[PDB]
Amino acid sequence: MKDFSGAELYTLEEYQYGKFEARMKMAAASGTVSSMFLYQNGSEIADGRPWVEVDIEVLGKSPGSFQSNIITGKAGAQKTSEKHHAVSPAADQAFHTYGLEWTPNYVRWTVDGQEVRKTEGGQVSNLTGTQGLRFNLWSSESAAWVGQFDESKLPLFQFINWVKVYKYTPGQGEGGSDFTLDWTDNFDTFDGSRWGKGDYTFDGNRVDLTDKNIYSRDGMLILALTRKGQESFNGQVPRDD
Ligand SMILES: [Ca+2]
Ligand SMILES: [Ca+2]
Ligand SMILES: [Ca+2]
Ligand SMILES: [Ca+2]
Ligand SMILES: [Ca+2]
Ligand SMILES: [Ca+2]
Repeated sequence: MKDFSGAELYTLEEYQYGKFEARMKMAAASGTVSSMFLYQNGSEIADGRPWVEVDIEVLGKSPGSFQSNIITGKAGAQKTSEKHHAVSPAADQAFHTYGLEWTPNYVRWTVDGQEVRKTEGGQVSNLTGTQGLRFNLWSSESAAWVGQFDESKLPLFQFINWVKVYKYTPGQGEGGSDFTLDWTDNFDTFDGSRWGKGDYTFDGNRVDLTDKNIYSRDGMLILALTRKGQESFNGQVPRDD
């Protein structure tokens, strides 16, 4: 029913702890949100269950940084911890490898292997259960957060070159480390046994996440943000040199 079309790529499976890395070139225009996040599906339901989510969100008005967040508490009463981190070159101008490391003890955010944030204890202790890995591209109705939405900048595209997912195996990883690679995806194709395409929306989101805006071209998974009725991708995928 909404007038804009966004997209979401999500793992069908959820995991308890792990290390997640994605090689991406984000999308950005005033009013947009381009993300990588861990999400306990169902957190949005206000039936008393806990909210469990860890985010990496590039806010459209500020492509030179991304906002990190941990959402706990419960629907209607979220507990948050927004912080901002510089990305250079800008997130929408080059590929970067974004990483999330989630253990019982801490959550670490990395960009090209460098730590930009590590939260220990506190909210992390409430990230119980499982979370799936997701990526989406949409626009928020909160102008103070993402900027007034500039429709003239559409269409926008977020490119994912590859993903790595590691199992949390404390003390049992390569050389006595804490993680063991589980699977990787180079996105030469859309693997439907591993991923799903989002078809939903939520209050505060001006767009409908639709499977129409997920494309697979030349080694990459593309998420698109377009006006409704103009869902398409015909250009070239950027190079990751
Ligand atoms: Ca409508
Ligand atoms: Ca607790
Ligand atoms: Ca506008
Ligand atoms: Ca495996
Ligand atoms: Ca779907
Ligand atoms: Ca690729």
